Amino acid sequence: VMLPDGTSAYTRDGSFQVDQNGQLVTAGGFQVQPAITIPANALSITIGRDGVVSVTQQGQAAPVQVGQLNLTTFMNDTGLESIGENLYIETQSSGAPNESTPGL
Amino acid sequence: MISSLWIAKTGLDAQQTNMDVIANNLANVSTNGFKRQRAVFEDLLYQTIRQVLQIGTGVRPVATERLHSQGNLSQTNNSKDVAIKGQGFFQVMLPDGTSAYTRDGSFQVDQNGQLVTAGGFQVQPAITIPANALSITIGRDGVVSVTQQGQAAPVQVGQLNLTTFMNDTGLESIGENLYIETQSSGAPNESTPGLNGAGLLYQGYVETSNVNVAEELVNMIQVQRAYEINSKAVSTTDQMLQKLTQL
Amino acid sequence: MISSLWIAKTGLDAQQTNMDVIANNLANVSTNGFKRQRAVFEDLLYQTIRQVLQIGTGVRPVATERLHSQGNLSQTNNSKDVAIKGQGFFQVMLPDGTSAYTRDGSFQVDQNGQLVTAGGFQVQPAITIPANALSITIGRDGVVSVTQQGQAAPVQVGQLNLTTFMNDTGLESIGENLYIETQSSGAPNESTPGLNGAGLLYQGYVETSNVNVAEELVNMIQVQRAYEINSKAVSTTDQMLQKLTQL
Amino acid sequence: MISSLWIAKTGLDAQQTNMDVIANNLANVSTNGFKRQRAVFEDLLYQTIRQVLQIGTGVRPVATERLHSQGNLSQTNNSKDVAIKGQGFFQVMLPDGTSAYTRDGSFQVDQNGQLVTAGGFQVQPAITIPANALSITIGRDGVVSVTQQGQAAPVQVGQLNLTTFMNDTGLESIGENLYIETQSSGAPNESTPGLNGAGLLYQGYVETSNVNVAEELVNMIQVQRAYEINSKAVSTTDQMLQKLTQL
Repeated sequence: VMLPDGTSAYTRDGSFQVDQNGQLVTAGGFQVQPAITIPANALSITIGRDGVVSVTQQGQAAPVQVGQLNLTTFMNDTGLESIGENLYIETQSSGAPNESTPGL
Repeated sequence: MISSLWIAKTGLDAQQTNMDVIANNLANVSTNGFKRQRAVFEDLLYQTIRQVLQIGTGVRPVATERLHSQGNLSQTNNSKDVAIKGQGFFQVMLPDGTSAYTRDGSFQVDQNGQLVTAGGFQVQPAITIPANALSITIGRDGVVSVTQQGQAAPVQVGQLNLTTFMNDTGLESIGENLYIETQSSGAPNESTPGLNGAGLLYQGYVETSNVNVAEELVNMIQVQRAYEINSKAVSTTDQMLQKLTQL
Repeated sequence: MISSLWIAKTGLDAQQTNMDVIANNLANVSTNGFKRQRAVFEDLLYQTIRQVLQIGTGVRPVATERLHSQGNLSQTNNSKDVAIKGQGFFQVMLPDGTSAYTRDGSFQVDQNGQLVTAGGFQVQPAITIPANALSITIGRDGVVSVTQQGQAAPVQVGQLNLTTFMNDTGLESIGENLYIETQSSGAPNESTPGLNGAGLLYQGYVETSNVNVAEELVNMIQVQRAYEINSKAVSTTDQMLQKLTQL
Repeated sequence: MISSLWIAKTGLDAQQTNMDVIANNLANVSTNGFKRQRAVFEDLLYQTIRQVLQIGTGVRPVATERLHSQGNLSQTNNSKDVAIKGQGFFQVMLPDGTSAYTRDGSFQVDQNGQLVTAGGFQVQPAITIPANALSITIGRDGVVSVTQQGQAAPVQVGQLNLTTFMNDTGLESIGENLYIETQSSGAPNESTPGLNGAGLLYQGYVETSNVNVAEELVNMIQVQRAYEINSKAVSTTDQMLQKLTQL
């Protein structure tokens, strides 16, 4: 997820929101990486298991993939440090990041 | 919790309304020209979370739906009794000036010699009833061809047409087997009796209710049983409630 | 600790959701053409530490899974009642212009003489209903071969086909026993009734719910019992908690 | 601390007031022309600290809200019993000179031959009751067209109109199913019965309460259960209190 200063962030979170301007954020306004615009006519939110934000909009009877998300892996998560409200960023001992496809 | 609460609530009121519907649908035998109603249980919107992970809501009765069928009829043999073979509805004036519609076989005279029905409800169109009119030989299509004293002729003292509509479910019983034109009732058309869906005049007879009882007695029994099964569901819900408020 | 906490939590919500599922699955009797749902308890990923030293997680209900079976049916004997022997779904227009699908036996006329259902929901394809159409002799495959007044012929005033799909689990009840095509619903095909999985028109009748109650009453009893056993597990957990916070 | 104290307090008094509301709403069966009340739980102002970091307050019942629906009615067959089909309220004089409103089917005569109700509460407008008035043939719109001894005519010995208002929730029961005009009651209008929302006179009958019991019995059970759950919340609060005053 993107910190509002432009830097990235890492977590294990289950609470995400929308801003005023219809983007996908989390934790009360912390944007995701990659960013996803949230419409208003998107009635159901059918999320795929690997980032497929396949929502169904009003008048659109289809799981419209309005976003794709990958999962970042590292090499030594002991180097990752909690940087405020269960967030993490890449440090020296954290390992190398790799936003691979979820499930592998 | 609240889920089982509202689910038991809507099953309770659905079965209660079904019980009241069949209860009012069994007591209306010998109601003249009557068409009986019945509720239809139907769901509500379901709530899908993921492509299929749904929630599901609704057992609701939508409305009581009429059954426009000619019921039983009796051979009464009176000139003030007229049934209608088939369809076609009567047209009578309410005393406030408005019209009315029915399937009636009981019409009277007032003090002032007009043709009324149901104890003073005038017909449409109005007919004046004399006293020397000995026999009442009614034509099949409204020809009130009575024979007066000293007048050996079927003197047509009135002509009547039958009003037809487009959706009689929209017609509503407005008090003592009367009907008036509503929005969903259809467009009125007082066509000649015998055509455009209108029947003919059967002088001597009445129409009555289309109430089948033993089928709806089975419906009464099964709605009582489902009411008790909803009560069993409430009992299990409250047993979990009391065992968990023990916890 | 947190282990027993979340385990008691997921057993609690699994049994609660099961109770709500069977509770909503008992109140939906006399819902027309209805196919009932049921949840399936399933685990999650286990967590092996060494080749076999595992952890084990999950008791989760996945989703409520429909049972597409023809339930009970009643002999109603009305021309506005049509059941379907076997399979094949209706196709009716929602008033916003979209389509709808059902297994319905209750259709009406509007004010303006079109064929609608459920209190003003037009059919697909649309059919205009006259007033002089005396008898309604419906063919088995959509042939609305009514006979009008002065027209001694089964005048086909409408033709109807039946829509078939590929996975009716994807179809979702969208309000008062209606369905629309979804992603997992399959591809629609309004084939001729009587072929390609489509049934025929049984004029006079309705379909209803496939709700078996006494089996699901045993399911209600055992889900109440397992809810109480999960409550016993919570009681033992909190007894250890209070005896250890005494320690 | 004080947070859980007041929260448990307002949940306690909300559930207590709900219990008293449904308790008084179950004992009022056979109250004539009665419209039943119910409370509505509603929050208070929330307290946001930062754009969203709120506090949140309120579970309050606002007020008991009436349900102006025609309940059950009984066929009593007495000339001193008059029901009203539909709406429209009576107008009777309180003995201090003020007016009153009701839906009553029980009226009497005093010692001095006036028309009163409920054991001496005069009507509006007042009607003198003779002794030679043998039959009481009441018109549907206030026409007290009785027939006196030696007078073979429906002598109209009184005319009555029906008072309508604008918001009957503002009307308050002022003692033994009476009502008077309040601020929120609306503007009175004693229009002719049968028009402007007024019904007609059904001589022989009474109106009664719109009390549905089994639904409100489920409401009694669930309010008792939520009262016990609020008691469980108080128990956990005081357990933390005693374990921390141990600390």
